[PDB]
Amino acid sequence: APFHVVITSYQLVVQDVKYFQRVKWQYMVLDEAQALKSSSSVR
DNA sequence: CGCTCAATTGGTCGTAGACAGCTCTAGCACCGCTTAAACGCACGTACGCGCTGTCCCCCGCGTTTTAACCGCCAAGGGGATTACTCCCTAGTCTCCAGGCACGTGTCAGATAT
Repeated sequence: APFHVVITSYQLVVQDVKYFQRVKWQYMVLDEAQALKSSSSVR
């Protein structure tokens, strides 16, 4: 891949997923993952 | 009375902006197909208030010759243009900052599975 690691936040990712899925990743890093505690969330 | 001169209108180079074919997505009302409502085209059937020539005087018109006026002649002097002089605010673009909308929040206290 031409550029390696991308830095993001949950408010962007829940809208931008359609763009991010245009590129594959080897590994996912998910920081303060308690942001995902609600399975009811759109996030 | 047709030149020389001081300036554009128009021509060639430039450079990146503003198109229009992708390159698909995926949301949706268009197209297909029966179902079903009710009135459109059909249409008698009542009988008419536009037009056809009598009788009689009204309005428009031609003619006439005054005399006001528009088209025109030239000049009058002050205010719009052509151009220089200088002062500011229109646009750039910036960061600040806040209303509308979306979303997680959460857990409470009002309602029901």
